Amino acid sequence: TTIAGVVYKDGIVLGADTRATEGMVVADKNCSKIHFISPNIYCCGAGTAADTDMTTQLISSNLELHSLSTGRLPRVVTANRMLKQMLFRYQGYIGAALVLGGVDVTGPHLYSIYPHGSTDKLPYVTMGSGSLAAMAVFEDKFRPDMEEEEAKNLVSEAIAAGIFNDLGSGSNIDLCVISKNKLDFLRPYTVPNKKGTRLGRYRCEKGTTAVLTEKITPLE
Amino acid sequence: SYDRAITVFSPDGHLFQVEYAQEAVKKGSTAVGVRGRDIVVLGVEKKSVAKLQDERTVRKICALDDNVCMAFAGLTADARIVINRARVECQSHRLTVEDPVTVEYITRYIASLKQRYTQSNGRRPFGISALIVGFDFDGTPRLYQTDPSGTYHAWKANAIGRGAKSVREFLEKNYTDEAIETDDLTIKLVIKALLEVVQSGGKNIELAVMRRDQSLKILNPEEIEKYVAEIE
Amino acid sequence: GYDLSASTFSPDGRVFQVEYAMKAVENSSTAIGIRCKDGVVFGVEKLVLSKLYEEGSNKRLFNVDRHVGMAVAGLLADARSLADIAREEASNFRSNFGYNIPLKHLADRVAMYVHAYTLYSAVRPFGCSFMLGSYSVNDGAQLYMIDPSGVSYGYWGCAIGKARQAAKTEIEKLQMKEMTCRDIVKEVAKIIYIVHDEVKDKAFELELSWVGELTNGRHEIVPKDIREEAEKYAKESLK
Amino acid sequence: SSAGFDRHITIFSPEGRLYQVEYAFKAINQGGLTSVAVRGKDCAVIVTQKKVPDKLLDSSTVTHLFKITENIGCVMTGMTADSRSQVQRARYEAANWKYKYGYEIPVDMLCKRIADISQVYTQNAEMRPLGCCMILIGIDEEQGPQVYKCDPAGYYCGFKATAAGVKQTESTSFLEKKVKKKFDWTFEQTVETAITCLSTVLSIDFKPSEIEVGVVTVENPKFRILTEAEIDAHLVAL
Amino acid sequence: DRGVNTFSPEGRLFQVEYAIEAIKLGSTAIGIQTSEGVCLAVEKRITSPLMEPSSIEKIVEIDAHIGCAMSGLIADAKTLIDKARVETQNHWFTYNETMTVESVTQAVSNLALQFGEEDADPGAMSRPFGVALLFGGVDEKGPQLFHMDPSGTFVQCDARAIGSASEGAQSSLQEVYHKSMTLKEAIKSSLIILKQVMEEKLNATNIELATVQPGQNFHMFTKEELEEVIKDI
Amino acid sequence: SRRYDSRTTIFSPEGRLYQVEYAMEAIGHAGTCLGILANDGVLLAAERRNIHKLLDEVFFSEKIYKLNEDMACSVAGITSDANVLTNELRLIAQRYLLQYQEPIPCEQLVTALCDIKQAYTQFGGKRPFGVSLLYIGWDKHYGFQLYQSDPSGNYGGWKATCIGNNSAAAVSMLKQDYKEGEMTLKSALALAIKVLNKTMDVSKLSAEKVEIATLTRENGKTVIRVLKQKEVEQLIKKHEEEEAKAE
Amino acid sequence: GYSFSLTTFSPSGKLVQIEYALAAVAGGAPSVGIKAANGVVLATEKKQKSILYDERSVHKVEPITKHIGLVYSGMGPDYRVLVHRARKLAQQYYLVYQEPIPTAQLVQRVASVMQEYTQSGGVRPFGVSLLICGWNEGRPYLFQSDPSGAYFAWKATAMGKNYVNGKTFLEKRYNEDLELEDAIHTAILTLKESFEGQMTEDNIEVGICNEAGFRRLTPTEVKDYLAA
Amino acid sequence: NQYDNDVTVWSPQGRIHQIEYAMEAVKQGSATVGLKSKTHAVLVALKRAQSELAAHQKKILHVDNHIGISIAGLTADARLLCNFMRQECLDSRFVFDRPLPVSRLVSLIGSKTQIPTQRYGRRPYGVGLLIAGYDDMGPHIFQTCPSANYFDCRAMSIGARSQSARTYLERHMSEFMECNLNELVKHGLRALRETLPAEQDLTTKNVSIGIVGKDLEFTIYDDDDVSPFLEGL
Repeated sequence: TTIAGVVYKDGIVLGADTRATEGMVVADKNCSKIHFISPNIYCCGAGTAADTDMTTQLISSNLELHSLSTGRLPRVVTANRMLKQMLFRYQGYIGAALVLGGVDVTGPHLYSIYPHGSTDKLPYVTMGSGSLAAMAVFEDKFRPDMEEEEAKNLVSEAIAAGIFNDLGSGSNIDLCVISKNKLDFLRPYTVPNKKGTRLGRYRCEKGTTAVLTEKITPLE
Repeated sequence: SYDRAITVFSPDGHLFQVEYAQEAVKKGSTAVGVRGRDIVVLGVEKKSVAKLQDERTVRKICALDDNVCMAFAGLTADARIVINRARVECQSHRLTVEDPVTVEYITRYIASLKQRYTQSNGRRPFGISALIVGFDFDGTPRLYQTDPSGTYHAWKANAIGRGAKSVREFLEKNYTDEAIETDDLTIKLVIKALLEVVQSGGKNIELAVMRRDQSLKILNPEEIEKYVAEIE
Repeated sequence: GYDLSASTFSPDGRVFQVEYAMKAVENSSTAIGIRCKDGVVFGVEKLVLSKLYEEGSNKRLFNVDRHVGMAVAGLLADARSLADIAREEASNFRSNFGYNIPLKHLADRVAMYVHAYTLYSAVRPFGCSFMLGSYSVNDGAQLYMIDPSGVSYGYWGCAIGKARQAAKTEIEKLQMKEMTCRDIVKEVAKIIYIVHDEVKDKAFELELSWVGELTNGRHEIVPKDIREEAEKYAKESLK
Repeated sequence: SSAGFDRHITIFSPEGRLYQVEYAFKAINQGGLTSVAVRGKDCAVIVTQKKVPDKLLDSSTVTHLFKITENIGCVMTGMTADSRSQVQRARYEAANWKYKYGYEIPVDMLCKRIADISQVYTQNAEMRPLGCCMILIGIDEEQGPQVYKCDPAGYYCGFKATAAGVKQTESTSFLEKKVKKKFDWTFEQTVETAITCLSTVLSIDFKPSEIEVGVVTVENPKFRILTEAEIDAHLVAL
Repeated sequence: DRGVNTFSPEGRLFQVEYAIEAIKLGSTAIGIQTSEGVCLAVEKRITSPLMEPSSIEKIVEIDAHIGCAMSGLIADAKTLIDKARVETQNHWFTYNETMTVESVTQAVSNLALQFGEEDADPGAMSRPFGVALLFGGVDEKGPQLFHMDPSGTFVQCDARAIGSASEGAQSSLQEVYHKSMTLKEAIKSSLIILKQVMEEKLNATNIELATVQPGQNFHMFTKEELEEVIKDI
Repeated sequence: SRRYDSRTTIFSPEGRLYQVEYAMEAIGHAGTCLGILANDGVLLAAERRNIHKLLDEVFFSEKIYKLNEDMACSVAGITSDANVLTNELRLIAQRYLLQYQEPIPCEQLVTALCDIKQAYTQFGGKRPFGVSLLYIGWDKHYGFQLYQSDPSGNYGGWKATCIGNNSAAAVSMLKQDYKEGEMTLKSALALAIKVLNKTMDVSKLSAEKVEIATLTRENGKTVIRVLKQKEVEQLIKKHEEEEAKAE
Repeated sequence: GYSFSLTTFSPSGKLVQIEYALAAVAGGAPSVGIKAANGVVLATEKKQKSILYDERSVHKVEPITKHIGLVYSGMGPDYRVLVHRARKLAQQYYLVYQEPIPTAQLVQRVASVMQEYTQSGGVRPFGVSLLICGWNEGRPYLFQSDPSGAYFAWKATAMGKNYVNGKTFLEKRYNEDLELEDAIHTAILTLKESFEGQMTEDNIEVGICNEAGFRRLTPTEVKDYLAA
Repeated sequence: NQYDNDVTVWSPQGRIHQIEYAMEAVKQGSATVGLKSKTHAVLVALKRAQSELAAHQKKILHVDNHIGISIAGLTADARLLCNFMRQECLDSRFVFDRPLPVSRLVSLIGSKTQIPTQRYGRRPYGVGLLIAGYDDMGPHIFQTCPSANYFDCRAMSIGARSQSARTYLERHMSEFMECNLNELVKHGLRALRETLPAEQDLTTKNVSIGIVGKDLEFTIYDDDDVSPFLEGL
């Protein structure tokens, strides 16, 4: 798992892999590591997927009461102090590693939320098993106040750098773009490699399988 | 939790909720039973049927366990809670003692429950009165009446519900040692006491006799009428 | 039946149980205090019911903390109730922040506890009224009152007892803010003796205490040497 | 009419008027005071009467203007016992916002949680509705000046020119007359407008000692009380 | 109309004033304290002949050397007798000695007047005990006899008459009682007073006797030995 | 505070409960519902008290409130109190499925409820339930069953009975027209309207004011299907033809 | 807290307390919804006795969820209790099933909360009659929840003052073939019956629920509908 | 009408009617008295005679070695409040691990009596108490009102006809400073004789006298041990 994000001029960018592996064997190539918090703010995830999943919806419904009662847009730092407050209660049992980003009335903000509750504020952060190789790319070509297309080229270069290196990431690249007004989310942004075409034919003819009993129940 | 004073003392020392609880069971059905020799006979009166009712759910006579079988009169609701509780305690003595309950040990628990709800806060007293029959390890017949005040007494014969004092007058006169010796006369004594209150004729009662061997089996209405033509 | 409840407000929007409890002070003996430059002087006129009482009994002067004393009026039953309650926030505030509690702070804590009992009908509202005072470098002389409803006001002077509006008449003209602690003692007892009732009431005991620079901010009872100067001055002014 | 326990506790009247809520409306009249506030464009002002009947009173410790948060003050009219109760509460409500939710609470969300506590009184006979009315002012990053009021009935409905106390009825006639001129006298001099209200209906013209004024501005977002000398600066203008 | 705790202008506690009035409607019981032992005789007041008298015992065994006697409402009595049986064993729980009769009634009287309708206990008495109790036993200090007040007042009584016949019987006990009376002399003298106040005919059926001696534990007299005293009267 | 307590759990000087007495007056003014026990199955009926046209029905039924796969109910009384009773039965009937994994017998389900219905008539100082309802269902042993639960918690088996308004005269007319053992699924449907015509003020029913649900077993499984308005209207016309021939 | 019920049965046996609860809704702000083919239109009367009041804060029509919103007739603070409850009962659905909640489901949960305060003591019933609307399964939903907690499915109903006379005009002119645009017109005409004054863009708050979800109309957009 | 039946209702005069009804129960009952001298403090308790056969009463309980108490009015809350002091004095040897000063004991009892007065459904303790104790400051005599108010007296009498007993205390009070062991009880006996009816007399049977002092621990004296102390009559 490799997740990363940067802060450009008019907004931020989030990115994640699609690869979810159980142990040493790949499980889901369609998995979405990027989740929806609020219309203006989304969040990434790594570590334990199920822990990040439920934790995402626990804080998401809390911001639903916020945005509906306040009638205004939620803030990045708002949800940031909820995560470290809930993770501090569990003293590190939850292995959820989250990356929160969005654009509020203040501006673009990007945070890095550790399982123990440690939160930092950075223009760019990398989490997951490939956070190392992904950080090396941001330590190089990162420039302050870049453009929109310049960020999508830098991020996707960092995720693919980890995909080609880390074993726990790949099969597709997912990105998200959040500006002050427009919003762009492309699940299938870039596919680094595709499955090869099968040469032979493994299809078996009908009747080659021995069937003992058979039952058919009609329905409406 | 609801905490209030329900049953409180009054002038002369009377308890209203305890006295008013008796007014409910005195207006119910008439239940009569007699302690015999080798057999105990107990029966209750049914208000009406009119062919539209299931005779199984209207049964007042129930079975707490194999040996002990209890019936009730008056308000039916409260009795449902006691029967559900007592049947659990029938196993509790069988649990520890590894012997079946007596008529007294099941009555003390039922008497202890009625005591607690005539005293403790927030609970209304039971408006029910029951007649408990059963045999001991030696097969000795025993009858212990339960009172809504929480006490209990023993009786050879007695009645509860409407006309409980009128039936008791009929039981004191006709009770003899020859009636408890003959199973027929023992059954016939209870039927004659129940027919005194009923002026409508026919069979309004559900009669069940509980012996030793092959314990209790509720008598069919044809078997009940079999003894009606003899006493008629 | 508006009176019976704690809860109710009468068609005029008035809480009777607090007003019925407020009359507990008007039926109680006079206890007054004066706020001077270097501190605040406390005093109590203690009604003597019988001579069999040991000298110093039914003490109406409570010591809340090193810098804070207490002079209680009304029913002594509820007075001792808030006594130990005042010792709670006293031991609390210092267990957390580590300071001698400022009188403004403590005046807020005990005001909420008194008002907490006026909201509910399940408890009787406190009708007693007690006086608190403190002297410190930053705050200086501080004298506050706790009403039976939980209202806290700042006061340069205090008139409490069977005679309240009549006791402040002589308190109206003082100019004690030009005077220091040890000179207030003569003014305190002078007001206490003139407001005493010689018809219904018979004998009383004078108990005085103050906090100042001579005491280094400590609450202690006035010694008998200065105490006897009262009768040597105020009693002579009675003629 | 009153049938049974209608008048004694909180239950539906035959007209469903909730008599206990109506009895709380007259609880503010026990103080016999009046409080008015009017919000401007870049500023907000609160002008209310501070009555000192006894010369032994300490004018610094007796006030209706308390500091709630950095950007929000308050003024309350009613029983002082009921007044001081909301003080710690509104502080508990605002500090829970700054810790859990993690930033400065608006006047809208600060006055909305107060009505959530006050509505508990109307539905419970164990606890009485408080007869205090809160009036808060604050500067918002978007809506600017925010003036919201919480009554005993539990209405958080926001106002523009605010009135409270015994004169809350007749004092609106002075404020409702302002619907002609722009934005109900919205200036930097709005401090003078609220002072005219109290002096108009009561026909007093308080001295500098009898007036207490909290002010929040865009230049000074913090709640601040003006000294009696600074009050005379506006009083000499008239 | 009133709470569980209310004092009148006397400040009795109403509920107890009404609880004592319930004892005056109960059966008559008279104990006697002599140098040899303590005898207890209680009238069963059998209503109808079909009732089995052997099932009703108002004199029950508490400890080996300590018995019990009850009067008035039996419903509340069946509790304390189960409580006192624990308290006697609670003394065996620590001191490994026969519990003194003084501490028995002393400990049982503690539960008296424990009640309330507000936040007192998820369950507990809504009314005080309307039962009068006479406890007796032989300890190292000799035989003793105690009485319990619904208000919790315990007092040592040489001869005490309780029940519906309590009025006028206490005056008769002062004349017949002496300090030289033996156990058998107190027995016969007790039934004579009981025979007068009883509306029915006193016999070995409806009467219940029990004796406690320093050399003999708690024991009851069956219908045989009961008739022996009846024949002598 | 005892001053404001209405004392719902106190006994009357005659030994009754004032809240339970007035609970029967509630259902007395509510809608009329009846049921019939037959050999082929069991049915019900209901008189809808809402004749307004703009009223819709979202999820097939109104007062039916299907209890489980093996049975449903019919309620007459306050709809509110009737809503919680269905919420409680659906839990207990599924608590049967947990603890048992069989179809729940109708006798066991009504037990666990009427025992809970009695608690409010006993302790808690709360008003009792004002809903007297019915049950249609089927079990392994005694087969199809019909029960009537009073607000006090005293229930009993009924072959034919009625609840709600005009239940007195209803049940009196059911004694004459009922036959033991000869009741089928069809003939029992045609007899139900005869009582519904005399109870309701109007002469004929539009089949909108009434709803009839059938409960039977087919292919080793019980099937609960509410009769469609067309199936009801066609069955009402069959009763209309019998009224013309009888006169 | 008093455990005993503050509401008991009459000798008549109609509950008294909720019977007087209808007198509170009869004096509240009227709200008239209409169920159309493609959606639902909601318009209520927001009255302010003086210009001093601020109408940019209080909303009688507030969003419950994305696809569900609520309008009321009755007491203000009693309605505030339901808003926080109705939104939290939906989070019990959202945190679990991860889908939109049906209106038939959300109203039945509110129906249980209505009763808890009618029966249990120490708490009074609600004096608010809710009207909840949502869009699910491609079908419009319009419901009304009485203070007693009995949910009634309606198409076009009337609350507030003269709710009996409000059904008159609704029963007169009402078509199921109408669409979202046509239903907005008749929604204003019902409130236009007797306004006891002059309605403006600030005297009415309109909202709609359809495939696009639930939202409210700005006072400028309502002015276009106020031309008739 | 509706004032007297509730504990927390404030009278229109500003007092607690329930306290007024709580004190009347203490004012009506058995009479007790106590005194204090320089190095010693002695109390005398009268045991009211209900009948010649039964023992009169028990008016005195042993709290600790240096502290003892006499009770009045109801016995129930008497032993209740006694059980408090039983545990509190043991807590003094637990926490402080020294003799508990009597000045602190009156403060703990006052905190226990004020709780039921301020809450609904709780009656005030209707038991007046008289405490005798000794510490490094000398002996003390403390009176416990049924109200939460705490008293400190040189002498006092709680019971019927306490006015005549206090009148005797207004005379010899000055002489109570210097007394020996014989003169202590000498004033106490004749003080109790003022409360006795004109047709009765003070004997050894009806008197119970506790004595606590510097070198004398608190000990209860029965009819046998009071023989040398009554020779001065």
